[PDB]
Amino acid sequence: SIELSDAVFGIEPNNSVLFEAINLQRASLRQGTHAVKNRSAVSGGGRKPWKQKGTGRARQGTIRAPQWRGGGIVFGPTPRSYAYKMPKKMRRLALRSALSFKVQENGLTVVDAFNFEAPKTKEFKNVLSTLEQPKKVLVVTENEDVNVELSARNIPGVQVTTAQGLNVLDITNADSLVITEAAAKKVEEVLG
Amino acid sequence: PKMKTHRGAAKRVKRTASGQLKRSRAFTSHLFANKSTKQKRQLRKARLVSKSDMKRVKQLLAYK
Amino acid sequence: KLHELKPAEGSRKERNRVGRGVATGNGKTSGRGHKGQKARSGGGVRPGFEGGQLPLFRRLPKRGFTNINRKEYAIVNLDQLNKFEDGTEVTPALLVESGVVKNEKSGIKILGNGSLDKKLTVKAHKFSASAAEAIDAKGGAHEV
Amino acid sequence: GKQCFVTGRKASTGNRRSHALNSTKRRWNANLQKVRILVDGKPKKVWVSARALKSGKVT
RNA sequence: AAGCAGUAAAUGUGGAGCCGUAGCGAAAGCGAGUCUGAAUAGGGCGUUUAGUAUUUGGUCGUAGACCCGAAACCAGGUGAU
RNA sequence: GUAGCGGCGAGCGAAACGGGAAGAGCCCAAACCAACGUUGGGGUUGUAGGACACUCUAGUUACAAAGGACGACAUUAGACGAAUCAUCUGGAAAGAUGAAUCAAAGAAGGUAAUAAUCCUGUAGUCGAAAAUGUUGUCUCUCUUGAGUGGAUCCUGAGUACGACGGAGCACGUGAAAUUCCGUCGGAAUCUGGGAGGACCAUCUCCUAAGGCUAAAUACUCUCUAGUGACCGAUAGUGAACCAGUACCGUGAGGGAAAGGUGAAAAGCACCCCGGAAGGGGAGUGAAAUAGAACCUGAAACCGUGUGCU
Repeated sequence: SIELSDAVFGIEPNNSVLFEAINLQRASLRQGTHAVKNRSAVSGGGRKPWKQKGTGRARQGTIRAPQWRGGGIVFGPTPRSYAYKMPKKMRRLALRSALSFKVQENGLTVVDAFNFEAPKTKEFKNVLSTLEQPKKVLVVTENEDVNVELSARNIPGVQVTTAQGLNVLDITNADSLVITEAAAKKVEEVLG
Repeated sequence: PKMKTHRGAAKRVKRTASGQLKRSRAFTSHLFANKSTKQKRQLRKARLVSKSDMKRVKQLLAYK
Repeated sequence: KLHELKPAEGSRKERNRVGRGVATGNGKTSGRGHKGQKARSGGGVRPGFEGGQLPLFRRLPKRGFTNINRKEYAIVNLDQLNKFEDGTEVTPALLVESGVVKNEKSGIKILGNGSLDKKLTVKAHKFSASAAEAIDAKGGAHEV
Repeated sequence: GKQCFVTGRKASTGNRRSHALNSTKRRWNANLQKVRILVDGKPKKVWVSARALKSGKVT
């Protein structure tokens, strides 16, 4: 019901490392897929509109220049990536800081197990009412459980994952944390 | 791509332990009958790149 | 807490933009000067260019050569041997897995920049004239 | 249709070098000669190289 | 690092590899010392010796490289209404 | 960006080890044994092979020789598919205010306004006359492997290589090995021949002058599903409109401008002025300063009236 470790759930959250961790996971989710045409990519515009001298017009060299209507982009978007790396030790510390931040708010509850024989969403919703949880809840499990994930994915604000598939975005987003008794010990040895 | 090293400059200097560069001397190829004995003897010693020339060729030797 | 994020103090700064008004100080000219080669788009002279005078590297002569059969060794002073047990046997195979030698280039050479503080038996390829003087003075015996 | 009948020797291309090392494209032709050789139906006039005609042959 | 397993998640594995802990000499080589020299006689460069990974900002290098503008050069084609 | 190359200037620029993806290897010429320049056997190489003398009960047409008969999954139309009723403001409810519901379905798009329960769909679960593709089975064809001696025999020639003139290897003829083309001269034969960066000796590792071979790699006209801290009508493909079309040139070629009434045409029956165009009433609609030169309607610019001057 209430057991502590003080080394994976009791440390003081390092907020300076938590910021970079959340910012790093938000940049890897975006695909660029944007581009524009330039002087050479636009269609046509090979000849010169008129000669250099012999009239009161401004000198030009092509009808697809930047200052022309409908021709040429100077510096636009290009297809690129936004992901970057971070030392391994800094990754584990940013994760232990999120788990401890929750226990500091009385937001961690350990349950016995799940005996869902078949997928029923209403039965899972009644379970969350007995524990008196907030509107957004993150459920953790030792290993994949199709019924536990099936009967819960449809409820709004409810997310279900595994012990080894946790990240700082889900822990920070969830208002409460619900983790199984046995699964809790597994997450302990992994974080060390 | 990575920057390329000035191969001509890598054949004339070496990097010391404190970040300096050791070089050779000039007026040492020929015409020794026009120079004094003291002048030629003291030219066999090495020197270091001056503080003004380092500001111009810093990146030229960034990999040495 | 995603609606209250706060970065560290002094870890982020905003980029400078030139050519966006006079109140910034980097407007029309943007910081290039007036009617020069360094003010044109495309760059200027190369790093080592001296404007026409002979470059320093051309003035200086070449020196030396390189050896194809250059052998290098990983030095280990008598100061890094204060962690093993008294009388233990130290071998290159151990030094590369204990944490003292990260990469054995062409063998381990033991130098004498310090005191041993223990009695050990060392096995290496080369010993400094002063490394063996102090290894055999604290007991034990070295070997190649 | 300019190549040896007994082999595949033909011409190639190269460079012409001067004292100053200037380059100019040129050709390297083969030593072709008209000869009448035995063919299964009857003899004919073909182009045969001088290298193949060495050491003896039938004509 | 590539790769492998993962939601195009960015986590877990992966220690070939790179930098640092020791310099000096063209080199053999020696080593908290080394080079020059008959000579630690003197002098030169070292023993000052904290580093390393990721990232915001400034500047430089290779790419058109802050934007617009030539007189020309070469290649393949179209034209004696 | 190391070795090295370079009017050693500007500049150019390796490989082998080590870590990975993938991963099988075979068929001929020759010696020889039988037939009158069809291929019939025999045989394929370095911890030396074969001919020649000698012990003697699986493979599959993607290389390795190739021609078919035989069961199951997918592709090209579809089908079924849970759960809502009132009140207030509206021209209209999905909004607000109350009470009920389904979820392995709260992805989306429509519907007179902002819908999990109104509509088409989604989760999930089913379906194929006939025609393609991928395969699995037996069928079908084709199929003798270890060979201890070892004197005599066999391998691929105007080739290997050298000189001269060129090119190519990171390497500009340089001390330039290794690889190619043209012209001439021209080797050896298992006690042989080639390489290890000129060249010689020793040692070590290989066996040229015949051929074939899947997988790990590159690319996208055009398909079927999807995705975006990408564009939103001077933007995005030149082209959201029937655009390579108006137009220009003898020709090869060059090349635009042009989206929006309303929820629903419900697109103003009828009267009046006028030759018409246009307009004033009436009527439609929530709104006609929403009447097709039709959402919103900025500035330049052009008019009328007026307080002070």
